[PDB]
Amino acid sequence: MSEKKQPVDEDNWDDDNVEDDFSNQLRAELEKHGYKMETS
Amino acid sequence: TRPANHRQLTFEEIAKSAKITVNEVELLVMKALSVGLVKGSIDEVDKRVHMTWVQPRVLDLQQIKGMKDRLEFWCTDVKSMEMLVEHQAHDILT
Amino acid sequence: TIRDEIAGCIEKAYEKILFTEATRILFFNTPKKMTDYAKKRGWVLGPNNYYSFASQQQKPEDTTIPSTELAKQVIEYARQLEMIV
Amino acid sequence: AVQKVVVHPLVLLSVVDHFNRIGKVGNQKRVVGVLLGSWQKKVLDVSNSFAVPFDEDDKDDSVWFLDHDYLENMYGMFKKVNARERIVGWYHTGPKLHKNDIAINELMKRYCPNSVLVIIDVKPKDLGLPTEAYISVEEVHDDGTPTSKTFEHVTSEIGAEEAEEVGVEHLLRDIKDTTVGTLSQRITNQVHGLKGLNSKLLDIRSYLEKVATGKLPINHQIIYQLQDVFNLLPDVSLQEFVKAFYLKTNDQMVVVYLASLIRSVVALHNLINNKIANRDAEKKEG
Amino acid sequence: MPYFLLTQAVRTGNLAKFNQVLDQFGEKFQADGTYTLIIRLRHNVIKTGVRMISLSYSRISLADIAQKLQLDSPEDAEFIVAKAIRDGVIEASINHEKGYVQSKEMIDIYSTREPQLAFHQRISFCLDIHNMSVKAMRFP
Repeated sequence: MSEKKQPVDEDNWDDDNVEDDFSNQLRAELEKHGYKMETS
Repeated sequence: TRPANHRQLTFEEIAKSAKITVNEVELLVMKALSVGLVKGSIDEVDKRVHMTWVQPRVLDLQQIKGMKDRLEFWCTDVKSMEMLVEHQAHDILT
Repeated sequence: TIRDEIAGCIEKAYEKILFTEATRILFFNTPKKMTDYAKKRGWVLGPNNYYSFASQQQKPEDTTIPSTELAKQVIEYARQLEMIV
Repeated sequence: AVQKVVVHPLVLLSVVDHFNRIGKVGNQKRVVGVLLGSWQKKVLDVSNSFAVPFDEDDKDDSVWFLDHDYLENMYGMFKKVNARERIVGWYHTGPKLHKNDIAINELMKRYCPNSVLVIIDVKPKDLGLPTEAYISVEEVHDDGTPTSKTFEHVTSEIGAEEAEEVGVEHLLRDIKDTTVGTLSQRITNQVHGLKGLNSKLLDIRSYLEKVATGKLPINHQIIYQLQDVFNLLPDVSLQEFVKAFYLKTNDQMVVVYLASLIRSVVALHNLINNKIANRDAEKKEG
Repeated sequence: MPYFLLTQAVRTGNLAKFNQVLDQFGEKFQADGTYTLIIRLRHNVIKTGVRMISLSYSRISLADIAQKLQLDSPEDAEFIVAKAIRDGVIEASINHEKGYVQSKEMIDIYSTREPQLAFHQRISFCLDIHNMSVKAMRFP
């Protein structure tokens, strides 16, 4: 404005929530998905 | 006779009143279905009897008193709710 | 102020809880606090067990009770339609 | 037989104004005239009418007499000026018929095969749609009593064609018309509960009164049967009426959404075009 | 950035993931004075985990659920659910013998109550848009 308080101090986002779920969980993932095969 | 409804009956009730076998209660109730005094459908899986409609016959003095009490019971209720419907709609009419 | 909350928060809603199992939370040995709870709760006292009957409790339906306020809400809602008009 | 009747305001007025004729000369009783109807289908229609002098002695309280020659001449004039018009029955202003009115129909039944009598009300008071319509039939009875003639109710409605709507709507100059969509449905919404209540309340006071006084019959037969029919419906949930809840609301779902859909469009065109036509038109003036 | 990692670990059902962020990134929260939420947010993390597990599992064992949420003991497994029922978090009915926890899915009331409550805000807001448009429209 700049008056008063402030001088004192589809889209891809909806799916980017789920991507954030993929970031902290199960990586992507390829390698682990391929490593779980020979474990048992 | 039952205040009901709660109009569903049971095979044991007809088997006790009519003192007949369970296999004959079929033609029993179905005869009345053909006559038309009652339209109630019969549950033959649980042998239960489900009555519908009713056949009015005569009346009793006690039944007139119960009548006018149950009858006025309707007018007081519908008038009380109706006046609420016009209560909220009174200021927007004028 | 915690102990009365054991009684309040155990039910609703649990199907049943065994005798000595609740005795593990009330501590003591065979206190009269659980007898006073057999009064206050009521609720049920069963042999070597307990019960939330009946049933879980009061069984709200609520059938035709909410149809009154369901009509009532629409009354003033239609009034808001008439305020436009 | 006859299902419903249609009575125009013109002929109705023709009863009322004759009530002003005999009003100044008085005295007792009620206006009695012969109705002119028009029958184009099973639905009945009334256009005009003609009054007839009628007097009821009191001694003789069941004595009733009409003018037949005057009836002939006036109906002949109206048949002369209008070929389509004909007598469908008779009429009186009531307000309540008397037992003697059963034979009045039997007289003129030589003129018309089925003569429908129409009560009217000159002074509007209560309880709703005016007048009345009765048809003369014989239902016998299950008792085997000699045949009793009781008139049966026929639903009546006020209507018109073209020119008769003109004057009626023109002379009022009182209340808004109609107006459909806003004040036509809400006012009649309160009319539904109000006219339902007072009808039910006067008649339900009658039911409690009939057993104390008015016996016999009264009750029976017609009373108890319809009584049980009244006890046929409680009428609510359980059960499926519970399931009609969310689909009624779900019928409101799309309606609220369409509402909010166009509400933003109204604000669109209005605010956009007006703010432009406000500041951009004022800046050129000053 | 530190704050964003906070909410990232908050929406998750892992409790240890949440306790790590306060340790590493608390130094920034000191400056904002935002520690007032960090004590009361734990309640919301446990409620989130139990909500997930409630809808995502028909029948769950109270002893086996503690290992995933690092609940650590059998006794608090009853406590979280006790207050969950008390606050209306989960409608499941629980039997204590072993014990076990079973859950049921009830519906159909649903769109009766929830949409009409929203409509009360929707329509009132739309007519307010109408009033605010009429106000600025009548000035010329």
